[PDB]
Amino acid sequence: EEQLVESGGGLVQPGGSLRLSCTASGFTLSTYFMFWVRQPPGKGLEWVSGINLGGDKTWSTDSVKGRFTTSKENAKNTLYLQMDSLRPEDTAVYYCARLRSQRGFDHWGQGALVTVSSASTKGPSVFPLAPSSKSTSGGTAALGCLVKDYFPEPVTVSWNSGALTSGVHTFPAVLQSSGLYSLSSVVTVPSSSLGTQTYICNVNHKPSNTKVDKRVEPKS
Amino acid sequence: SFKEELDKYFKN
Amino acid sequence: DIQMTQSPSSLSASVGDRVTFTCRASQGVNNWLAWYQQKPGKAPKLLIYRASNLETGVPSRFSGSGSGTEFTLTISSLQPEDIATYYCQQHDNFPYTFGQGTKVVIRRTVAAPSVFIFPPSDEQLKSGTASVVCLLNNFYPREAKVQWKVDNALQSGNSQESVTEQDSKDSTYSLSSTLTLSKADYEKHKVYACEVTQGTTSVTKSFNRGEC
Repeated sequence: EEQLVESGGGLVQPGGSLRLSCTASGFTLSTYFMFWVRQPPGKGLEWVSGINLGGDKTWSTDSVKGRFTTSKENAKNTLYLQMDSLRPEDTAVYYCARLRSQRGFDHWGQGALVTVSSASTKGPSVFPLAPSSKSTSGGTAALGCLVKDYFPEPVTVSWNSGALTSGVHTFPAVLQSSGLYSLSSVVTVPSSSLGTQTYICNVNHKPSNTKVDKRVEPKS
Repeated sequence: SFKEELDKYFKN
Repeated sequence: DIQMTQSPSSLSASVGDRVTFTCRASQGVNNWLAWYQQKPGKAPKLLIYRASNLETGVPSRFSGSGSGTEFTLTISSLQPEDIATYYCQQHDNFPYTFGQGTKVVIRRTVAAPSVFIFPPSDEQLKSGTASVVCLLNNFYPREAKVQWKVDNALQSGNSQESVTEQDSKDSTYSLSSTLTLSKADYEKHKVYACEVTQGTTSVTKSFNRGEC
């Protein structure tokens, strides 16, 4: 039941502002102290801020003191983080964390990615990867989708609207020399199924508000 | 005041 | 302030082996210490509270002990779902300082990579570029040599490799080697192959441009 949901992630120019919201759907959010913690890419955890029961007292580390403010609304059960004058060091995945009295940090959010850059949003380009001639050369065959030249992250990929989940490998994104991320998502399927079932890769890029459903069917 | 309240919260 | 130092910084053990992580404190913290587990990308999960006790949901193979300076987290039977980073965090006095973290990697039987090769799509060919993909699936260890041979010619500088995390069920890896190549340069050659060398094995998957 106890679940924390986060919203507000996106792309912000340096020096801009952004408001993050964390809603508690399981408990009162009143009797618990709350915290904001970010994780930069390839870097460990870093506690950022904390708010008490009534929101009368707040804490924030010296690195982000003055720029970040933390508030709460117990009527709406939502913890708010106002970020001002962003810097490239603030590009990180932000989490809202609960704190039981005697336990520690129990429940976290799913994470909202915040990217601070002067670049512009770029939608993904989805291409099929469906050999059929060299691929009948084996029992299991590979069907894939290549997601090229998108920015920023994240981009999620599913198969058959989530109906296919066994054997999927969605590779991590590589930054590439052009500054645009790219990845590939490949699944293994029986070759005899290449003519009966139709596989579609569903690529979602929320920063660009783009959703591409590519039917990856065999070649000629 | 934050640390005092937080420690009291953690004890009880 | 208190400083938490973990040991070891990383570990490699096989399935079923018992593992032990030590967390040393710069001063006395009584029993106010917790152990958290965090998978790559996902949020940390509370494992041990009050240095000895088990949270609801976590499996029974996790333990805990420690007096005032040396705390210990033990996993009795290591499982493929336990690939993560485990960190100790104090709670006696704010700020709650955490340890540097301990990475866990499973050591498993060597598996031959299932290797496929993917020609560029005509839709991408319209754009003026062409990506030829080599996929390595379900192999151990991660170390492998992927060479791109175009008309029996070693290609350098046009290759970019992506590596998945260790699987949570069979602890195998997957590689994706992409060869980006200009359409004009792509039309001057016919046979494209990728060669994967793990040990004494050297598998090569090829295709002729224009088949079917």
